[PDB]
Amino acid sequence: MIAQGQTLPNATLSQLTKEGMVHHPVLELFAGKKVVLFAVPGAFTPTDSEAHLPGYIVLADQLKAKGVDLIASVSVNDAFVMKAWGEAQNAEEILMLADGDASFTKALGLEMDTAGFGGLRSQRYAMIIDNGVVTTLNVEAPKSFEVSNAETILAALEHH
Amino acid sequence: MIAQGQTLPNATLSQLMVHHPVLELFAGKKVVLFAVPGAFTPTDSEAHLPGYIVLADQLKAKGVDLIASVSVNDAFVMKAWGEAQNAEEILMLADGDASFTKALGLEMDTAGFGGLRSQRYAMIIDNGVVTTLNVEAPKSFEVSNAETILAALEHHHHHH
Repeated sequence: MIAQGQTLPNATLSQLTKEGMVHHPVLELFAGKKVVLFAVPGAFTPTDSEAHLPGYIVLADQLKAKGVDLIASVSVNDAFVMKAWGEAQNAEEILMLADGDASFTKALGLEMDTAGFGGLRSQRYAMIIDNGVVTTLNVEAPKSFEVSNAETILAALEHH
Repeated sequence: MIAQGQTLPNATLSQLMVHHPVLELFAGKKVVLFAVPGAFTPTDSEAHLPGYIVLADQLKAKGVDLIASVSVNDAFVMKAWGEAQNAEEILMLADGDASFTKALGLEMDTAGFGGLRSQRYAMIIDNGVVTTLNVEAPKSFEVSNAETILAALEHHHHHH
């Protein structure tokens, strides 16, 4: 499992935009920025759609007011599902990133097996990333949602 | 791999949360089952699935009792996709870990898009017996569409 102080693996995350499908090198996309990245087990699922992602939508402005250049959600879903999920959630201020084959998630050691529900998915977590180095890392406990929410990240940014 | 004339494997498909066993779901019925590589993808959302929604009543008129769609997605995405598509007449089935698809030998590796997804195909299943199996060639869409399946049922209405 990745830990605070490590650089992100040289992995790719996909996004569907106007020019079309783009494969972002993570170490390029997050270079030189303060990034809040949070992961959900799957788009259109209850906790992610009713609590986790909405929490970051409502606090997006206050997060960026404390120096956050980029807020991004990642899930083990394809980019077409991620785009439709963000439009249904009005997540225009959140960068919706797809880890279709769970390769980025596997490289972080943060995968989990949902068996017949959805195969391999991401654990629920949230990170603060400064120029590619993981500065803070909040990984949820199984079946728990208390440390990866936007309010907890908001308090972490206030610290120093 | 499944072949024309065999029964289906004793697998389950999920719907929103019941785990339909396919040997019991399709028993005593003439079933049209078609598979897509993924919910919310362009071909599946703009051509394949809408083709069966439109021709649904015509298919039922030609003797099919049940029209089902299956994809390697979880049931929450499949339900959200069916509602966005207005597919109340279609039974949207989820094979979230590709177990049903791999049992048929019809899985394909989409790599980073991605993960294991289903090949595009269409089946006519008459009391558990796959009597027509139209598996597309790579990147092809000309044997699994609703019109082809409707055509394969016409000879049942001419008693030679």
